Amino acid sequence: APKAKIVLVGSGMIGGVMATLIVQKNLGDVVLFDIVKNMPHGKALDTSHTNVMAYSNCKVSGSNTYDDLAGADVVIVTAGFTKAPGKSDKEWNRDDLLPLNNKIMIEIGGHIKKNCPNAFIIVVTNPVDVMVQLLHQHSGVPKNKIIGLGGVLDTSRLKYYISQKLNVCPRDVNAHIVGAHGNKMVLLKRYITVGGIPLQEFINNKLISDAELEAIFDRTVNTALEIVNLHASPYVAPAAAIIEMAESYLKDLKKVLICSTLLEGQYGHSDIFGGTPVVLGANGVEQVIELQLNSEEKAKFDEAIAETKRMKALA
Amino acid sequence: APKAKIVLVGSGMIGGVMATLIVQKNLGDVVLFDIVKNMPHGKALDTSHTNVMAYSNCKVSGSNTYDDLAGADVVIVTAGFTKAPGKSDKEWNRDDLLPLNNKIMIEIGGHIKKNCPNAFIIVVTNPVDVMVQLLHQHSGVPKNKIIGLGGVLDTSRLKYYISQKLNVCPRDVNAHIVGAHGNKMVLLKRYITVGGIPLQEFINNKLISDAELEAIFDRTVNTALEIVNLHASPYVAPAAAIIEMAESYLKDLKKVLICSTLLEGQYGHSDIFGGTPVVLGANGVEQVIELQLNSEEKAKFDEAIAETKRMKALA
Amino acid sequence: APKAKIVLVGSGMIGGVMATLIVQKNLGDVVLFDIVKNMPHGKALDTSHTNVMAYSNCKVSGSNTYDDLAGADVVIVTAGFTKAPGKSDKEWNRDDLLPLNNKIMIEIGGHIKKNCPNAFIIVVTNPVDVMVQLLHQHSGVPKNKIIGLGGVLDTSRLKYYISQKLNVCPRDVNAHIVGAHGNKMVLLKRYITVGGIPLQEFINNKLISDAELEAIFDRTVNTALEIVNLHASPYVAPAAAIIEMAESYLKDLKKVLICSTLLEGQYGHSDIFGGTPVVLGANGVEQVIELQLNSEEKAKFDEAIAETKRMKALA
Amino acid sequence: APKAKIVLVGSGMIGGVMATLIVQKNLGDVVLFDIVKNMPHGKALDTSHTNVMAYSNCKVSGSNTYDDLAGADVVIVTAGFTKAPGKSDKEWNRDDLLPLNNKIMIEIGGHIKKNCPNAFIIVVTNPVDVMVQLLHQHSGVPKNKIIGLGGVLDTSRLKYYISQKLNVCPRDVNAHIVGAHGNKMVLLKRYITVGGIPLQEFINNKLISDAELEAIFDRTVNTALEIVNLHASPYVAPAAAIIEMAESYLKDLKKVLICSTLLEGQYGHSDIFGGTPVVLGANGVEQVIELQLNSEEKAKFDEAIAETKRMKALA
Ligand SMILES: NC(=O)c1ccc[n+]([C@@H]2O[C@H](COP(=O)([O-])OP(=O)(O)OC[C@H]3O[C@@H](n4cnc5c(N)ncnc54)[C@H](O)[C@@H]3O)[C@@H](O)[C@H]2O)c1
Ligand SMILES: NC(=O)c1ccc[n+]([C@@H]2O[C@H](COP(=O)([O-])OP(=O)(O)OC[C@H]3O[C@@H](n4cnc5c(N)ncnc54)[C@H](O)[C@@H]3O)[C@@H](O)[C@H]2O)c1
Ligand SMILES: NC(=O)c1ccc[n+]([C@@H]2O[C@H](COP(=O)([O-])OP(=O)(O)OC[C@H]3O[C@@H](n4cnc5c(N)ncnc54)[C@H](O)[C@@H]3O)[C@@H](O)[C@H]2O)c1
Ligand SMILES: NC(=O)c1ccc[n+]([C@@H]2O[C@H](COP(=O)([O-])OP(=O)(O)OC[C@H]3O[C@@H](n4cnc5c(N)ncnc54)[C@H](O)[C@@H]3O)[C@@H](O)[C@H]2O)c1
Ligand SMILES: O=C(O)c1nonc1O
Ligand SMILES: O=C(O)c1nonc1O
Ligand SMILES: O=C(O)c1nonc1O
Ligand SMILES: O=C(O)c1nonc1O
Repeated sequence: APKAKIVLVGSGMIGGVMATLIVQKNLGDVVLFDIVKNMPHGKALDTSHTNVMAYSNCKVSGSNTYDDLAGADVVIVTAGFTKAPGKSDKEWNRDDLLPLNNKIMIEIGGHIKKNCPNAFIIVVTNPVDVMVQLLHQHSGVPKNKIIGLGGVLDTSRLKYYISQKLNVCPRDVNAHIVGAHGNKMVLLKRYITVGGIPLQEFINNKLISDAELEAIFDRTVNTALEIVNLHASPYVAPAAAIIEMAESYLKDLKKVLICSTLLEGQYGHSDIFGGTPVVLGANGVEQVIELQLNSEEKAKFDEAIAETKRMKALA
Repeated sequence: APKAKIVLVGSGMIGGVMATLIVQKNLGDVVLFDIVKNMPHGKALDTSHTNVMAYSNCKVSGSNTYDDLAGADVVIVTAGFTKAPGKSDKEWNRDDLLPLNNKIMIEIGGHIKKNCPNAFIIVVTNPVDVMVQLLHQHSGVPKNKIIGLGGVLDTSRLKYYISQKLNVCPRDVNAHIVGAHGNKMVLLKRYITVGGIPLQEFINNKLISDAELEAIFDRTVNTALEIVNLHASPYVAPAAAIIEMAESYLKDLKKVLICSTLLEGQYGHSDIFGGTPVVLGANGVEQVIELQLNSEEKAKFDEAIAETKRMKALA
Repeated sequence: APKAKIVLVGSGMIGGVMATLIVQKNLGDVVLFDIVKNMPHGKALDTSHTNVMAYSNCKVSGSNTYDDLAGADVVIVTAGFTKAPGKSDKEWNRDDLLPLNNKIMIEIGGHIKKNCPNAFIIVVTNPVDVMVQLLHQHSGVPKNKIIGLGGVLDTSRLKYYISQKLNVCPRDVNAHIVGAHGNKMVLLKRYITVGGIPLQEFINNKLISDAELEAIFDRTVNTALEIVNLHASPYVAPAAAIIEMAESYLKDLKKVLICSTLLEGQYGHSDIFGGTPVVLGANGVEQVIELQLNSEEKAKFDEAIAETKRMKALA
Repeated sequence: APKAKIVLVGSGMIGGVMATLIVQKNLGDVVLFDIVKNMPHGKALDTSHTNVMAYSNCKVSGSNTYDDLAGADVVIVTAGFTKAPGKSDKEWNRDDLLPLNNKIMIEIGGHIKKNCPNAFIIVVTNPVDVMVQLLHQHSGVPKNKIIGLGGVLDTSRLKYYISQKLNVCPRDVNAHIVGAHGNKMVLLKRYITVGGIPLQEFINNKLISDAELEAIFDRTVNTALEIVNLHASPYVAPAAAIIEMAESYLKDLKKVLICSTLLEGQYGHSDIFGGTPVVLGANGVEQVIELQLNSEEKAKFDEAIAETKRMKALA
């Protein structure tokens, strides 16, 4: 009333799962946009039939035309490369995507600025904390209207792994991973809870040990790499994380979700994007929540931001 | 496969909303049992038509026959009185329901023992922490197969009121209320989080004050009384809370939910039921979680348990 | 984005279930408006806590102030009486509500016209086919922006009863009941299908007989009366039916649903509202579907419309 | 209670979407089984994190070990090839998969017979009407416990395409495609309805023409081929169709769904599987519904069955 229009700029692995999930949730009409010919139209057609099974009413169309951005309510950018040519799976590193994806963000930004300057933008393309700011600069959208995917996805892993050990509902585990979405992501041990209870209580009771948690932290940081070596650059959980973010905006849920956002003094940082809990509602980023990090946590935060800053200089 | 059978022992205000919600969620076949003639059959018929609108397939039948408990997978007991004769709305107090409801629990217990000794039992009838133990004693069911409603409902209020001030998704507020479901319920300030973050951070930032929280605590404790004076003994939120509990069992969700359960040393208490976080899954109460309360919190816990113990002696 | 505002004009039995269902489905903010003091505020408070259990974010407020209609996206009118003074349950007849409810519709219409002339209106108050036109005349809203509840509720019953005999998913039974919501409702045997198959195939196969169907027709027509005599004027299924209608509008589902709507030549009738399949989407009544009734079916349709016309003359 | 175990025999494109959808719907624990090393473990890990975003509690594990079939409640077989070596996309034809997939079905059948003879089996591998019977013969399961995917998927397309022209909710279009899932699929014009109304009424009203319908029929038959040429062998809608079938079984929904099933005299055919509406509930295929086809429709049905019979002789 009228349905939201959601344009998926990039119709690859993540784009595909996102279109499926949007139809499942009847969230809005979908455009699968890509530079590749024919492919988005085929995925769109396939996906469109699921309206019947899903009891939904969302158009799904493929596109190779940038002007289809006009009318967009939400734009999700996954366009770009997943690996650098010449690198082995073992050497996969998000940083190496920088020179491959930077020009793509600039190009998409110009099209967003012209066609849908009032759209809410979610950036996924890596290295995401660099790409999101690049897209902000070139699209001209307000700071409350653009975020990057990171924390929802990283914490989904941490939360899940802990829930498996403790035999509780995965959603009942809460956790914060901040700073940047990459190898220096900051896993905040102090901010983990289980059913709202400090994880330390479960550690005291020998239900999960400090050593076990350390292994889970390492597993979390290395999850993307693990999946890349077993199969491919992850796409199912990324897609679900993105749609959770988009849905909070579309339905004014006001969920607290960790995303990459413009910092203006939080954690002592300005002029850069970094991962922190934000509240997402109808007005976009409605609140930026600054964790009251201790000195040691801040030092880790600084190390994460330093990586983003280093690559921004290279971009 | 085969559908669960859920018997609602008591088909009054809460029974009615529970049957509606069960059909909405397609959770299982429903029996609305009551001592009142005709009424449960009418509510059952009305509710049964919603299968069409809900895309569900749950039978809803009315009953005046205790043997319909046979085959029950889940039994929810709301049977009893909501107010004591002669009391004004202003003087409403759960304790006064004790002499009115005790015999009803004993009678229902015998029927459960005979007909569905393997059913999972949820007790709602007040005073609930007393009634749940009474029903445990008379039904003979295992300690992991019977709980009382309290904490999910009490915290729903605390969580909601805080979410309204902070402008966040209500589910993103987590909170613990323990001990007993009554005027001595223990509201644990230290165990409140918002998006997994300690509420104290929001207090430090002047987003919500200590005084505001105190008023919200008082409002929470007095919510039932407030609604009784405006309208009636609450039933919509109680129903939703109960169904959240029942659903966790039925679908093996392993949610952490605060319920009245048999204590065997937790908090220094045994031989009595009290409200504490538990994990509910296919095996019933799969874990009893003992909060590592400080000395002052424990003193409040003791005061709550003392009320249950006092009335148990009167029952 | 921004959330829809749904004003429930009338906060009685149907109003209450509607508020519960709106929160379950996170459809929009809710105002429970009534002339009765205190009651709507109590129901609103009770219902509001279910946001936690439902993972929703809908405000629920009570009101005694007509100006709260301002900003309404959807207005659902249930205000009025359910029985006439002096009538026994056995003599319950919707027609007798005419003199009791007519003035209420006129009053509400004026408030709608002043405060929310662009709102989509659903009329429930009986006799509904008369009341809906009355409200149309006094609210001044466009013909595509006001409908009356009838067919979704009447067919829910017919569909359900058949599904019980045939042991199929209730939603897989489709059926049409047209003309008016009252004792002359037209049950169109020819337009019944099961899994899209003509019911006649199942009759040919002796899975359900003509006599059985006749009994189901009588049961359907008399369902309200049956429930009134067992318990109360039905409210759970009415509520669900209404919310299915409101949801189709809000989410632009374009569902085909039988509702009371302004006829402009369909079935040979103009200047009156009658029950017929319509398509409900973001533009309100997007299509009025005229069944190609045979001569005998039309005669039944005419008899139904004649009752509406008779009472319109009495109103 | 306890959760269902769903084993996906084949973890390729359809397997992946099915695992995603199972977690979204919290339907049961999932095993992604494949002969390919590492791949299923990576997809399983990726998918498992979505439990957090989905509020679900389903294990997702990868496997290369046939014995993981033990304990299966539902087995979905997609194992096999999607195209024949040497064929161009333009020449794609399901029949050419026969010699590639027959041995795979025999092998899987033996493992099912040994490990989970009581599981409900859904066969997807093409040519499906041949493969499903092959799997029936080798698994030894009862006729009511094995079906093949076809009609739900084929009609999803027909229903959707019509809904796009008529501007109605796609689920409100009902349609039957029977016989076999291949180029001779039988599209039954007479059994199409829109909101339960015969499509002929909409044709009479010039809302959709006979010529338009003919083009939609051709488009439906050729949809797989169209998508193969634009992108790949379809997987999103197939997955959704399969999960709709599996869910009806798991939750005892009793939905009427067109699937390939053992014929024992229906349509004049025995000793072969063919597509027809069936009712799926807790007892598996609870009813086989025989459409009362006219002579001309039957001739088309016979042509479809003849293709299955021809390839069965070649298998
Ligand atoms: N932020 C995160 O947490 C996170 C998580 C996973 C993935 N990633 C990143 O997301 C990106 C997408 O991953 P994927 O798995 O979907 O990759 P993919 O290769 O399957 O899809 C990317 C698509 O982008 C398309 N593309 C290239 N240029 C384009 C342009 N100008 N406009 C539109 N489309 C264009 C490609 O043709 C391709 O189809 C990668 O950069 C990956 O590193 C980020
Ligand atoms: N634990 C909690 O958090 C909580 C919350 C709200 C309500 N309550 C309590 O729940 C109970 C029910 O509340 P309600 O609003 O549904 O009240 P209600 O009066 O609407 O319904 C109670 C029903 O119990 C029936 N009944 C009496 N004896 C019975 C028997 N032997 N077997 C079956 N039914 C019998 C009555 O006829 C009545 O229909 C009350 O005791 C109330 O105090 C507890
Ligand atoms: N169309 C249908 O299929 C259908 C189905 C069921 C009910 N009904 C009708 O719906 C109406 C409501 O039924 P219910 O069960 O909710 O009855 P109810 O008596 O529980 O509630 C009606 C409410 O309207 C209120 N009211 C009276 N005047 C008002 C005004 N000016 N503004 C706001 N509120 C006002 C009353 O105080 C009461 O709370 C009845 O007329 C009934 O016959 C119609
Ligand atoms: N019935 C239908 O309506 C319908 C619809 C679409 C697809 N299909 C068929 O479904 C099948 C699967 O399609 P897809 O898109 O998922 O193909 P896919 O190639 O992506 O996946 C098939 C998987 O089967 C695996 N496999 C091979 N032998 C195996 C074995 N012995 N055990 C377990 N796994 C084995 C392969 O390694 C591969 O991962 C194809 O035959 C296709 O024609 C049928
Ligand atoms: O973390 C991930 O899943 C990821 N996968 O590819 N790029 C990423 O950032
Ligand atoms: O807390 C409540 O809602 C309540 N209402 O009636 N009894 C109770 O315990
Ligand atoms: O049909 C009904 O349910 C009904 N109940 O009260 N009035 C009505 O129209
Ligand atoms: O119909 C289909 O989608 C299909 N795709 O690949 N094989 C099939 O049968």
